Amino acid sequence: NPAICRYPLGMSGGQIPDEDITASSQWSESTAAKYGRLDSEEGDGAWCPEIPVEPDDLKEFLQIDLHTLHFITLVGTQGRHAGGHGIEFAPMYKINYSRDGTRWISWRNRHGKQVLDGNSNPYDIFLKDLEPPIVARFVRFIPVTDHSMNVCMRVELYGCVWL
Amino acid sequence: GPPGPPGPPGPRGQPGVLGFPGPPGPPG
Amino acid sequence: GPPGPPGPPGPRGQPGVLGFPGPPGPPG
Amino acid sequence: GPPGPPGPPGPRGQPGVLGFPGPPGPP
Repeated sequence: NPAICRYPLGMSGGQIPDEDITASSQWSESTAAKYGRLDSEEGDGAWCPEIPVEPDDLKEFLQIDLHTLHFITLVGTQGRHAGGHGIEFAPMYKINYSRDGTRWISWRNRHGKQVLDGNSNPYDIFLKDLEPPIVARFVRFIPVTDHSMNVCMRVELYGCVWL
Repeated sequence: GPPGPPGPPGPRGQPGVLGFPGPPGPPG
Repeated sequence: GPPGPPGPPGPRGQPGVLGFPGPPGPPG
Repeated sequence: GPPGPPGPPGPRGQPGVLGFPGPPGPP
């Protein structure tokens, strides 16, 4: 199934409109949620929280509304390249998702681990398979750090429409 | 009739890009 | 009369926002 | 005649100021 259900869902291509991308906070209008699209250089290069992310206080998030239920098999993330001088990225992150938009589900891999290893630099696209895959309308990327740091993220969701 | 005067100045340019990230902090 | 020529370029945009704080200092 | 059309948009603003130094290294 994951062989056919592996298509980018709209972050890089624009299929997912700006209005459907929101966040917990933003450093500036130029780093608002809508700029958190994989490989984009628009605005100041990515979505970036207003304050540093602390290791014991995971309160930031980048939220995508797909409107209809989708099967999400992989996710991709990047930091903020910004023409070559950006240094911000999320080293790790968690994925929360929802069907109704009211109750949130914490994604856990087959071993019960919620934290996914992320980027190690601001420019490379890093992909992660989701096993088990998720069915959701809303997907949230929650940056996770091991020390206080100013993160930024550009992302993409891969999968297909449900039913 | 005489040509009209030159048009008015154009719109203001777009905001500049973000400043570079600051330098590394001091030693612990 | 005929329209005047195009106006001149507008003013430069506002400066970009301040950059992010630098990375943590190294062990000391 | 009427005034000519408005001029083209102005050049983009200058780069923002460099960020502040990072926090101190670990204690």
